[PDB]
Amino acid sequence: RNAFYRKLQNFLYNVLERPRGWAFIYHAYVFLLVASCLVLSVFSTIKEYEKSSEGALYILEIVTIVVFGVEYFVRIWAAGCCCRYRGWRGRLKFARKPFCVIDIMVLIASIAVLASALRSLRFLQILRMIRMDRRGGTWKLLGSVVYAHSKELVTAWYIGFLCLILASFLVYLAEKGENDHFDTYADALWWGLITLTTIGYGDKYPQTWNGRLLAATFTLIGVSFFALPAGILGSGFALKVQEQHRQKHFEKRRNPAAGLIQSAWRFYATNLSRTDLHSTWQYYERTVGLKVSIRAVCVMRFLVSKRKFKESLRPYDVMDVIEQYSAGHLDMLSRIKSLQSRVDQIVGRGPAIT
Amino acid sequence: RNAFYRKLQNFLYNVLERPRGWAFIYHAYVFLLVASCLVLSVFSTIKEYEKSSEGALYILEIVTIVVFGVEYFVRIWAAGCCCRYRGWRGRLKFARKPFCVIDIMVLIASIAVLASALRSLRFLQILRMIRMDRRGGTWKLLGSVVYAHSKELVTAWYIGFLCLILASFLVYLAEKGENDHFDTYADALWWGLITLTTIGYGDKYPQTWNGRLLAATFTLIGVSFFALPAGILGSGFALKVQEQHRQKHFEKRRNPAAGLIQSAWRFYATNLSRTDLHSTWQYYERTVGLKVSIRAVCVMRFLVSKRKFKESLRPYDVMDVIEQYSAGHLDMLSRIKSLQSRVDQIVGRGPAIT
Amino acid sequence: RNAFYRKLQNFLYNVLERPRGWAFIYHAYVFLLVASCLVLSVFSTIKEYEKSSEGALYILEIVTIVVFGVEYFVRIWAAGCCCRYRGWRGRLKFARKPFCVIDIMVLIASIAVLASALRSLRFLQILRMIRMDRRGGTWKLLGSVVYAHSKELVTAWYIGFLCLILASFLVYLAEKGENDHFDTYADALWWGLITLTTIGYGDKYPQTWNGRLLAATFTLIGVSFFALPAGILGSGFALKVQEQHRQKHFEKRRNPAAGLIQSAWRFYATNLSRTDLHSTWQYYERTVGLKVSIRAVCVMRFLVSKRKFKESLRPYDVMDVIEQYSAGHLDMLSRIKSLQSRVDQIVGRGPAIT
Amino acid sequence: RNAFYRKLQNFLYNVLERPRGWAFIYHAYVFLLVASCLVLSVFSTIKEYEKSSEGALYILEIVTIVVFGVEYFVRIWAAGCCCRYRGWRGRLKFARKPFCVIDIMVLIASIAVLASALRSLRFLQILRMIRMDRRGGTWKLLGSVVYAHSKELVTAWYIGFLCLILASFLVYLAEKGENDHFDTYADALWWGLITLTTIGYGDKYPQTWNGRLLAATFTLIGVSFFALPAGILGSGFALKVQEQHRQKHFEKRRNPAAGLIQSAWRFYATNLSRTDLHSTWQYYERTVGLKVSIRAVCVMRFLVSKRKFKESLRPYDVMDVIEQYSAGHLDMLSRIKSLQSRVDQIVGRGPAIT
Amino acid sequence: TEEQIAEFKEAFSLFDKDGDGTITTKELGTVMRSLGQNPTEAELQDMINEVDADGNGTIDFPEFLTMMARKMKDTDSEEEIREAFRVFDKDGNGYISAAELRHVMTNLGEKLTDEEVDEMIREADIDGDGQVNYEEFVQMMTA
Amino acid sequence: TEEQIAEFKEAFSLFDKDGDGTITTKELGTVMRSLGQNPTEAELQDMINEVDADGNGTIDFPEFLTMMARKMKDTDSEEEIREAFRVFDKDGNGYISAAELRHVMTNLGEKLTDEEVDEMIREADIDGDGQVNYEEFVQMMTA
Amino acid sequence: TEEQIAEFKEAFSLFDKDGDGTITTKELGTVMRSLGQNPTEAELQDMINEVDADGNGTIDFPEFLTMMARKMKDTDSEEEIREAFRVFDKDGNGYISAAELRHVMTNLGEKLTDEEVDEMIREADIDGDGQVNYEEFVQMMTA
Amino acid sequence: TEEQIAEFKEAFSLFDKDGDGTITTKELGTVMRSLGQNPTEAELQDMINEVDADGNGTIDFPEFLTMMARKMKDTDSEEEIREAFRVFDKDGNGYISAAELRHVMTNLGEKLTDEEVDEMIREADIDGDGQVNYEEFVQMMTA
Ligand SMILES: C=C(C)[C@@H]1CCC(C)=C[C@H]1c1c(O)cc(CCCCC)cc1O
Ligand SMILES: C=C(C)[C@@H]1CCC(C)=C[C@H]1c1c(O)cc(CCCCC)cc1O
Repeated sequence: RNAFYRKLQNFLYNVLERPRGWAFIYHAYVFLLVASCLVLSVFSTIKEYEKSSEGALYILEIVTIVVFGVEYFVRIWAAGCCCRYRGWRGRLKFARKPFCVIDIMVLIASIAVLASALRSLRFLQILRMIRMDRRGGTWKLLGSVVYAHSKELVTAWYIGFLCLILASFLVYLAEKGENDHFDTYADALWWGLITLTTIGYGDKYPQTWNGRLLAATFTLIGVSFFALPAGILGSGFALKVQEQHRQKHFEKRRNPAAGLIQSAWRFYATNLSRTDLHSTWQYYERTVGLKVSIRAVCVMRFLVSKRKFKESLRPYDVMDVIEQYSAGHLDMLSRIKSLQSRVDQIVGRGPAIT
Repeated sequence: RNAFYRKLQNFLYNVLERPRGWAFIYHAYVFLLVASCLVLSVFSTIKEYEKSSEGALYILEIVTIVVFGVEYFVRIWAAGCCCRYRGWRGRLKFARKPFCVIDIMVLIASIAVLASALRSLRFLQILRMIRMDRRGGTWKLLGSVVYAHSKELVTAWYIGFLCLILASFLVYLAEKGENDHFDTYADALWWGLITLTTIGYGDKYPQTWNGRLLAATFTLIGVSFFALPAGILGSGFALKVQEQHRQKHFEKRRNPAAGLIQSAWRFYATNLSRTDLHSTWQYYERTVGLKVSIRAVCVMRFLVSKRKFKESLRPYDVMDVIEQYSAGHLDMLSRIKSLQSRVDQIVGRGPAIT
Repeated sequence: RNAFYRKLQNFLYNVLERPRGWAFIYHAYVFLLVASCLVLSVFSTIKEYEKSSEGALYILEIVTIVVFGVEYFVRIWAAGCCCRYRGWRGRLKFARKPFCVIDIMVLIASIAVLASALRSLRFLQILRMIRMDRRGGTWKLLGSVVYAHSKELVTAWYIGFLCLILASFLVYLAEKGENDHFDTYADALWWGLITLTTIGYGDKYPQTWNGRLLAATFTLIGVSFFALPAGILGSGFALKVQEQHRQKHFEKRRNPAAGLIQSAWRFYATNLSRTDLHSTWQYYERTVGLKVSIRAVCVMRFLVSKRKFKESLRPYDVMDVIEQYSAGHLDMLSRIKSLQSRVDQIVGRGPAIT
Repeated sequence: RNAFYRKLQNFLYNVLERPRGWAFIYHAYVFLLVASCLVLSVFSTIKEYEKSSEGALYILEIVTIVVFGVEYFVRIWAAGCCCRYRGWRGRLKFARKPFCVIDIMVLIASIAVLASALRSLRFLQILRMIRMDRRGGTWKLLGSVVYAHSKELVTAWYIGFLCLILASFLVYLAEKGENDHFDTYADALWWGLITLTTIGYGDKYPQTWNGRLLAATFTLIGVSFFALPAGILGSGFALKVQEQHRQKHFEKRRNPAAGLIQSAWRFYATNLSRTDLHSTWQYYERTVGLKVSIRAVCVMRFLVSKRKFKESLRPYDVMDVIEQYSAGHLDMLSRIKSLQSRVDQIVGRGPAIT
Repeated sequence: TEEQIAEFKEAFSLFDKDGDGTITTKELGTVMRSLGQNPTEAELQDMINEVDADGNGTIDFPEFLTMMARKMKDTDSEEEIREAFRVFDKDGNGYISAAELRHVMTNLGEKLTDEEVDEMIREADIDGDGQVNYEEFVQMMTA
Repeated sequence: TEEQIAEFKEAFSLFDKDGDGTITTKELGTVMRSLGQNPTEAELQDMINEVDADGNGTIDFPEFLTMMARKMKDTDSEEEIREAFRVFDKDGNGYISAAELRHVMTNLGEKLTDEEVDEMIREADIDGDGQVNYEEFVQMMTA
Repeated sequence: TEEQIAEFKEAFSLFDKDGDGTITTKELGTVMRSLGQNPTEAELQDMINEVDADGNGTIDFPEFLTMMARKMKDTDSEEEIREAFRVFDKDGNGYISAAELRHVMTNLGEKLTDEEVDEMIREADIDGDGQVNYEEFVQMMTA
Repeated sequence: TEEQIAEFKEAFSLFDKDGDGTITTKELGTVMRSLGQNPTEAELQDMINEVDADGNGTIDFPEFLTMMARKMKDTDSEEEIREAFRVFDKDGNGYISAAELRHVMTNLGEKLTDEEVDEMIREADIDGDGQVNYEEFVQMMTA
């Protein structure tokens, strides 16, 4: 009985923690609920729809607070089934970590509001929305990509900022009085920013032909450098995800390698010809004609693990194949060295025989 | 006589189904006709040009419905020449598939309208426009690219959405009363979206210097992350099309390999020295000095297929060459193993001789 | 004397045709002159500055027509020094080609205007501006890139067009009467286009919250797919230029290979030990102790050409090194085959000796 | 005592020159100070906040001029500790370089203003802002990337400029009188530029349906080609930074290679069996059972340098592994050549023995 | 030889409860359960196809005879074990401390217990170094 | 030997209807049509240039003599057939069930009929396994 | 032999001031300081782990005995020195003028003085060319 | 031998007009002009550094002696010519019609005239095929 209970508790821990299959769907549905709550709050901000928006938002807030409370309680309960944390002491010690503290502050704030509150509700929604991540993967990825391309991003920022300043100042000089838009240099800076970024509100735009000419000649280059970082970060994201996939592939190679080595040792020790080695025999008897059956099972395990590992040795990359074949080529070097030594001993025997 | 009829029916099936050459041109011309119909409908929506637009659109609709009807009839007729579907039963069973149902519903709706109709006509035009694909290749490609980059797209969406929410809320706070544009948080969200995406309508824009400063500092980052997905998807499309090209190349390698193996077996069995093997001789006699002529033809076939296959073994990629040469290197390993065994037997004979 | 004349005429042909060094600077300066002419014409279009703009534009047009006439005359004159075309007949036959016809029509139109003319002048300026290319390299590159990525560009166009149509129609329905901007579906289509492309003029923008919501949810995806092609074409341009560089590198490898083979044959035939071969000796005597000096010169030529070719065998790519080393590895296969045959004959002699 | 003084002066030189660790933080903090000065100047330009903005800007300018003066003085002082420049003469000769001249002109201008000045202050701020680089790395990178992609950028510019001109002229013709926006061709050019770049101010936009149609059909292509260069430059930046990383990796390989060769020679000369070679022994005695201790130290140095170099021989690239393994494969060629010669001498001895 | 065939007869009778001369996936599952471990039906199918030459969903006796009779040398299991050990040897030095191996086999896949690891290390530390190179190891199983 | 030359004379007379000592593309086409198959003029040109040493648009007798006389070993046709079989062996195990081969040759290119595949498999299943490795196969044609 | 063991005893006493039979990082540091050079504690740890087989933070005597006793041939130090010289040979010609080598060792890492470079070049310029190929060099240390 | 040294003395006197024992770039240029061809000063420097062992801007006599005396086999000029011919053989078949070679040498670099190409082809068409493989060619110069 208790075995099923512990199995289900561990499954719950897995679901709330790193999900694989339909737990993604549960996370997506709670995401849908939170998103519906945000849009309902936005509508409640509007005056005309405030009535029905608030009417629905009250019940949606009730449902969402209930869901978040039960989720946090289940998370803390399942914290006491993992190896690191067990029972009550383990769960309480796990709660000492910061992320659980963020979640519990969010929950208590929700209870307090539900038991100038609009700003607090907005902040709590923002906090929980940043919370749904639960792992920080996105921020880690973004930081790694920025750090990897730090030089490209920094040079792009430098060139773009210099172009913004210069073009803005030149346009300001060219439209100091002939245009009401550019009365002050701050206005010119705002214009230059909203042009180079290609937002182009249209509230400010040069009207003197000198200003228009300067704006054109500078906005070409400015928009190019302002668009640079988008492509740079896209390429960085792609490369980083490829690297993560490569690392996961190498771990998936690591595990079956150990499986194969274990099975190979077991099969080697399972030969009936030799009896000095009994460790595998004792292990299989403890787990339990009979001995030949055990050897059959173990040789089958060796065969299947060999198949699994050989499949696991797929290229996935040029570098991988080059590495493996280069190990083979070093083996070739060793073998040809042995052949050289052997032919040397042959030529030594030559005169000895002759 | 009937041979020409069946050949032409199969050619029609090929043309309406996967096209290679000028069938692309026929598809492009029907695409031009449908596009002309859409633009004529758009103009008929306009009031000033409604007269001539409708006058031309009536005849264009007649022509387009006629063309679509004849195309569907030809498709159903040619469905009865392929291996899976023949005659009447095969064509009817093929029509049971969903895409033919979509086409027939489109046709019957066109007939009904041609025999508040504006909205129905618009919907029918949209349906047929999504129909011209006939294979779903574009949607398959887009879905595959999105799935492959699911992590990058998801993190970009997360960061961009968070930046949108935060910048919009800060601007709303900074312009709650000093600007009529940002009376409600929904207005602020609309502004933030139309800025970060760089659409920049200009209907809403911060006017307080605090709001302008916040908008600048947040819009830099926001526009960067909002532009990310375009580059990500471009790279994904490129990589996916490259992978499809690689797969097609491997199939084009597969076919001539079988051709070469067949020709090699035929030539080997075609030697006049041995007479136990007659299968190739019987086959060639059934198809039909004479025997040497047959051997000449078969050895020529072997030579030409060898040329074709060797050409078909072009690199197309580093991975391909590494794979082939690595097979060669494993062959090298086997050969050096044999040489090691041979030199071992030589050194064994040494003392035996000496 | 005439040697210098022909050398200078050939140099002029090279300068007007494919340039290498400072001929680029001459082309850039004539480009600057034409650009100054275009901007002067633009200013002459303006009313306020028409006086001085026209005053300068008249003399600039005189200078530009003179320069273009002299350039065309020099081109036709130098057409009669190349191998294909010589003298008068060669130059006239070269003029039969279309590009020279375009240039001469431009020149005669310029003379006629200079001897409603504003539109003709604008068209002539456009024609000459497209003319400065003189080789069609840019258009060839663009066409090749588009064809290579035809599938990606076509799917991007399909998805973007469908998104435009759908979003525009939904917004039109959501703002049929509540907004003056979207009275007709054509207005909605214009709006959707100027949003999805992120131009965002601001003349038309949804004002009903349903319309704003639809516009947001569709404009995210629409702007993503509308930005796709820019990145796709950028990647295509990069790859195509890399391929062109690779081809040029292979040609630069081709030439010194022939140089080395020629020098090697000459040196081999230059050995004083053998006298049957005199071709190289006769050639060097015709060009002209003495014979050993000739051999010294020829062996030096072999050494220097070997250095040049070995330098020319630089990697430039992984594929290149894999190809060369794979030729080496096939040589390894042949050598190990020979060694296998030799060890087989050794083991055959074994019993024969024993 | 003086040793610590010279060590600290050299450390100061390193900090002001190429920084590695927290010197980056000092540079970033001075960057923060200069940025605060720029924003304070911008605010002082505004009229409403001129009072407090100027009040803070005066003290900020005092602090910044003090910081820049002390930094320049420290730089000139530390110029006299490097190998090239020492003492007073070395520092003065170093000051003869242009960048120090730019810095000193900036400092003296700051003193003169601090001892129509607004424009001079703005120009001085711009000059110092471009100065913070101190190495020109960003401009070198940008120039190299532009030169590498000169063909792609030039063709993109050509196509985009032609599209701009053509679309602008067609729209001008289509809206000569029906729209006040496009009275002159210069107005049309401004519109076309602010559309194709996707700035879209909204001051000018076609209103005639012919003009709208032309604008759409041309703006698709125009915005694509106008966005091209951003992605092109992003890819170029990425590739250039990768190349720089590769070069730095190769230098980091160069240094430990020399370390290993030195240690290997020392260890080889350190063998106690041979006494003819004393150079290493004399060197170690000069630096100073005892001799065996010296050999122990030197063999340890060889082992540790071997570990360091072998680690330094990491792939970092496919090309690197191909190069190293290809050196190994040429070694294989030499070894198999030797084996061929040996088996040839064996087959020669065969008949001689037999 | 004949005694080997008789032992194979006895073994096949032990698995082949039905006595049909074929080892069904159910028979393999029940015999394995008697052994103790709990595999998956898909992994049982993997079992079959690895040992199933005739592709009948079972195991004809010749397949079983060949599989028992085959020796590790005949298995051509050198490059694969080589690559596995190379994977586990991060340094690429060709050697690995026996402590790391003990840790790995007791933590990965079919986790190996203390006695088995002691035995393998004893058979591996021929030089008594602990940094067992895997070349001697692979040639040890092959030999 | 001389009898081989006489047989080649008879064969050349059989193709060379014109008797000009050269096998024209038309002569090759008509003799092939007599054989039964229907190739394409471009493929006939491929025929020629593959066998046409002198590049005359026809076949001088020495080319025909060398082409008939050449043996598969002389053809240097080992790596190519090796690569083809490796391509068809998805697993890379070096082996392939004869059923898959039968399926392939009866479905790809110059489709092979039942008798031919039975013969090749008989000559290939020297060990009687069905999972014909292609190394024994290639050395079989070469030998 | 025994005299070698006695010399190792004397050396170990020289480093092992504590006389505990283990070479602590502090003992290694002080003996090195007596030698003259100034390494870093992290580099001293690198020392240990390179020579520390037992991983005790020190050096048991067998490790020291093996390290002194090991010869360059046993060290398997051919490919590494080969690659280093190949790195320094930009041309890839296989040769390098002794002047460049003299320049490099006097400027990189543990900078080498004049007498040492003269000695190595003398032992390297067996052919008296100055363009010392590194193959003869590597086989010289190995031999 | 001694007669070879005497011939080298005569040759060096022929180039070394100054009689200083060193072949200056000017002396090399004038002797080449007497030969007829017109090279470039940078290419003359390339000449020197290729043959200039001592790096004196000239040629000491030992360099000239070694350069004349060296044989193609000693030059280690097999892989380079191999790669050149492989480059010119587009098909990768290992063979090339002599007509293509004649075309190439008469059109690339130091263009080769009719007599030279006739001679090389005669020495190459040992089998009288015209499709000269380059393996026999390279072993011909080496031999
Ligand atoms: C984390 C992102 C998204 C990057 C990297 C960090 C930095 C400081 C800003 C982002 C960024 C811009 O958002 C805009 C530019 C263009 C220059 C604008 C002039 C101020 C460069 C630029 O790197
Ligand atoms: C140094 C940058 C950023 C590049 C390279 C140098 C050149 C002349 C301009 C930049 C650039 C544009 O800023 C805009 C375009 C699009 C065409 C616009 C039509 C005039 C191309 C284009 O290369």
